[PDB]
Amino acid sequence: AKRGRKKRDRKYSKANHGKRPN
Amino acid sequence: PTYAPKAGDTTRSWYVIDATDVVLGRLAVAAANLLRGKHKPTFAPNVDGGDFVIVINADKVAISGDKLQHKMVYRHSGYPGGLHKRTIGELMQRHPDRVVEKAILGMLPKNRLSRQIQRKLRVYAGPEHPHSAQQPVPYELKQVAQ
Amino acid sequence: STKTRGEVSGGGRKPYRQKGTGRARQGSTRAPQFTGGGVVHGPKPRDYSQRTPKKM
Amino acid sequence: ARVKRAVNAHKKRRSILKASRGYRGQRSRLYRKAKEQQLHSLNYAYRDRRARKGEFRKLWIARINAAARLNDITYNRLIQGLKAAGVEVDRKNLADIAISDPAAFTALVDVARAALPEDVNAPS
Amino acid sequence: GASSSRNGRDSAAQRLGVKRYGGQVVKAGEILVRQRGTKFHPGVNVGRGGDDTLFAKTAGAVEFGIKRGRKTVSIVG
Amino acid sequence: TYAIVKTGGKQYKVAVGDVVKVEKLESEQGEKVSLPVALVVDGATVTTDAKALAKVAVTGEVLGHTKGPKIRIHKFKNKTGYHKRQGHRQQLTVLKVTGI
Amino acid sequence: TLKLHDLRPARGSKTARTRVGRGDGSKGKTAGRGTKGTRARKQVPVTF
Amino acid sequence: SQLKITQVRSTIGARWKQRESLRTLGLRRIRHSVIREDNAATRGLIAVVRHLVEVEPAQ
RNA sequence: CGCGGCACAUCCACCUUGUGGUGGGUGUGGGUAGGGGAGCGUCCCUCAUUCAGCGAAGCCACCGGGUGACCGGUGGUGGA
RNA sequence: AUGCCGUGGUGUAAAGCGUGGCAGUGAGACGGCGGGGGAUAAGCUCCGUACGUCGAAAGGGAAACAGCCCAGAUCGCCGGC
RNA sequence: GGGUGGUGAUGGCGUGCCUUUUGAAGAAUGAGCCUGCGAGUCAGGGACAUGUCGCAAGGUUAACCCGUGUGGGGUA
Ligand SMILES: [Mg+2]
Ligand SMILES: [Mg+2]
Ligand SMILES: [Mg+2]
Ligand SMILES: [Mg+2]
Ligand SMILES: [Mg+2]
Ligand SMILES: [Mg+2]
Ligand SMILES: [Mg+2]
Ligand SMILES: [Mg+2]
Ligand SMILES: [Mg+2]
Ligand SMILES: [Mg+2]
Ligand SMILES: [Mg+2]
Ligand SMILES: [Mg+2]
Ligand SMILES: [Mg+2]
Ligand SMILES: [Mg+2]
Ligand SMILES: [Mg+2]
Ligand SMILES: [Mg+2]
Ligand SMILES: [Mg+2]
Ligand SMILES: [Mg+2]
Ligand SMILES: [Mg+2]
Ligand SMILES: [Mg+2]
Ligand SMILES: [Mg+2]
Ligand SMILES: [Mg+2]
Ligand SMILES: [Mg+2]
Ligand SMILES: [Mg+2]
Ligand SMILES: [Mg+2]
Ligand SMILES: [Mg+2]
Ligand SMILES: [Mg+2]
Ligand SMILES: [Mg+2]
Ligand SMILES: [Mg+2]
Ligand SMILES: [Mg+2]
Ligand SMILES: [Mg+2]
Ligand SMILES: [Mg+2]
Ligand SMILES: [Mg+2]
Ligand SMILES: [Mg+2]
Ligand SMILES: [Mg+2]
Ligand SMILES: [Mg+2]
Ligand SMILES: [Mg+2]
Ligand SMILES: [Mg+2]
Repeated sequence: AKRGRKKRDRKYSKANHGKRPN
Repeated sequence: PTYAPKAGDTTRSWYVIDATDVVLGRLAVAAANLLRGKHKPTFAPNVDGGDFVIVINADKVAISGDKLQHKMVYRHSGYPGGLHKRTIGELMQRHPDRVVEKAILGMLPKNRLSRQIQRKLRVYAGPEHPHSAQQPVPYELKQVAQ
Repeated sequence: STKTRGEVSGGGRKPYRQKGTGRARQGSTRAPQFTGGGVVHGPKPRDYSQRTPKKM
Repeated sequence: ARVKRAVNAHKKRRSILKASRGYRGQRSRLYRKAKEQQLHSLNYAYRDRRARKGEFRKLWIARINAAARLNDITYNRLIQGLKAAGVEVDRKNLADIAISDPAAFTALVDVARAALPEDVNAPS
Repeated sequence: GASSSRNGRDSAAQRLGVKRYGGQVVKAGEILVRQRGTKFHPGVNVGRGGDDTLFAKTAGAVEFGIKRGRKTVSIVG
Repeated sequence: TYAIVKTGGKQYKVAVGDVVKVEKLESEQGEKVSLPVALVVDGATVTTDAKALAKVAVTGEVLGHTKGPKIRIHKFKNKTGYHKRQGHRQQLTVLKVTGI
Repeated sequence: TLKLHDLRPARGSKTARTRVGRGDGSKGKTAGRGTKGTRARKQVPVTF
Repeated sequence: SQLKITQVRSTIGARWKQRESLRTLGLRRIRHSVIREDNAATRGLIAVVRHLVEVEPAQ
């Protein structure tokens, strides 16, 4: 589940503004 | 046509950096910049500008005790389970110059030119360096006020 | 005049079985992609006379 | 009217292979492989003609900043200083005179320092 | 699995509701509110309809109002 | 002595007798152009002031209209069948500067 | 005088024929059919 | 009195009403500026596209 | 944004004021399926014209040219 | 609250509408917001949304990274913001 | 010193082509290479719509006949 959680958490970057595909 | 340095336009000097109380990261940035030649207006990323840098008193670089205990240097031999762990603290006892040089090398660009760049770096644990045949000018770390 | 794939000599059998040979399926040795095969949309005998009106 | 294709067909092949001279492997020998690499080459050239405008200005700023901190000013504040002083010399020539005429560059630093506000850090 | 499709059917949506709003100019015969029952009541110059459709007897402007609790649609000529 | 002369939305450092390639001017071969300066350096003096260098102009002589290198564009997108072929030759002017 | 080579069709009388399936710069590979279904290879009868 | 509206953010990703309101002010691209009278219609337009423009009471 | 080149649409003013040209504005010019428009190259025929054993075609090299398909020049090879 | 219908002003070239010729499409994806199904699981599934992007969108940012953020590439520039 | 032409130390950027897909550099398909060949064509007084030309309240012939022809007749 680590890969999923890390991919999901990388929306929380300033450049992404809390939003990211999938 | 923007100036591009020729072969032979590069004049190289020699600096000595005293590492006696310098934070290791500050020292490494200064050494990398000075040894690349970012400080000279003739700089070109495809050219070996930059001067020779001798770091002395590498044994007493400023590394906080928490880093000396916890910051680990990792080396994989390529064999299974061949990850070897050392600690900054014990590389300070065995090869402190290796600690300083590893910091510099990490700051350097990861490319072929940096392989020649790092050839102009000497790091010494003690207060003495053998390169007195030149006249290596001391270089202190300064910050330009803004 | 040219000769379409149906008017070209031979070409009746399927040259080999559809599956298993490792080759492209072909259907006929006289298919247009074959050398010596039929011509696709080739010239056929035509009459080019037009019906221009008399007073024209 | 049956038309042989070769006379017309070979024209674009000659052009593609001539443009592909110097390529290594099949990319300079084979028209099909040279054509793919020509699409990449012209895409790359188009990309890099507008990328070099940032590349050269990156290099100009690097050199300008190096010269500025030989004259004890950051590029940060030297650009303010020239703006405020009204100096509209672009970084092409700023870097090029930082190399060719360092004394003139020092003069420009002096005027930039003068034009800088006394407290560069307080609100305006 | 359970064949719990015991409830998967529905009727067509009948497109009910107000068709001409207040202050809107309409011609005679033009339906103003198609609805079930008398959700709105026929006012002056408005006919009701066999299925409670509230058409316009005369041309003019639609207006909505209240007539003793009952809400009504009328046309002012 | 040299000056930083502005022309064609760009600017170049030139010294008297320099041949410079610039954007196309509406001036035939042989006639003069006067061009504004962004900076003049006369050795140790710069003077770097907008009012001061509004009144100095770099004088140039049009040696001819030349034509830049042939740029060959073939815009290509991957799996679409898109192809756009263009060429382009920028029109330039050569000036011998005799002014400052 | 008016010769055989002074003779010329009226403007707009002779329009060019669209040659389909002749490269990407024109009506290219699928020749305007765009499709993968019936229309890609056949005609649909008007009565269907 | 007389407002001065400059478009500072793209219409890329903007809703219908924002794009059409920018069109109605006559704004075309980034750092386009238009001058329009300060009436209720203009301030409604500016309110719709407030985040895409900056305005000043410029004569 | 600046400077220069191109294109499309549309508008305004001169020229046989619509076959339309010229100048200047204004806007526009990412693009798959797809629509519309305009062209390049090959071959054959006709008409006119012009090259060709003092060397055509084809091919090769080099130098040039056009917004693209592509084109031209020169030389070599060659032989209609 | 929005949204919707009408209406009067204002603004806005490439709005709209009718009628013909020629289409393609009718496998969508993710993200935001509102919901169903699911276990208020799924990079799940099914709807809504003059919502967006991708599709069919290059460039910049997000290490890399269709669908997120910025921004829509006519060409050229060794100019600037 | 300058410019051609060849090469290219070194720095940056940079995920083949096609098909087909929501999405492929894809570890989905096809292609070893080159040369040659290989896919919206033709017929019909067909049908619809258009561009253009002739004649115009008319227009036009079909078979056929006569002509070395592409021309002239030919009203069904
Ligand atoms: Mg047979
Ligand atoms: Mg068969
Ligand atoms: Mg045969
Ligand atoms: Mg006859
Ligand atoms: Mg090479
Ligand atoms: Mg830029
Ligand atoms: Mg119901
Ligand atoms: Mg009844
Ligand atoms: Mg695609
Ligand atoms: Mg293809
Ligand atoms: Mg289809
Ligand atoms: Mg399909
Ligand atoms: Mg297909
Ligand atoms: Mg386009
Ligand atoms: Mg654009
Ligand atoms: Mg298309
Ligand atoms: Mg002879
Ligand atoms: Mg000879
Ligand atoms: Mg021939
Ligand atoms: Mg040639
Ligand atoms: Mg020749
Ligand atoms: Mg020859
Ligand atoms: Mg279906
Ligand atoms: Mg479906
Ligand atoms: Mg859906
Ligand atoms: Mg939801
Ligand atoms: Mg899904
Ligand atoms: Mg959604
Ligand atoms: Mg993108
Ligand atoms: Mg990007
Ligand atoms: Mg990146
Ligand atoms: Mg800036
Ligand atoms: Mg698709
Ligand atoms: Mg799939
Ligand atoms: Mg593959
Ligand atoms: Mg592979
Ligand atoms: Mg498959
Ligand atoms: Mg294979």
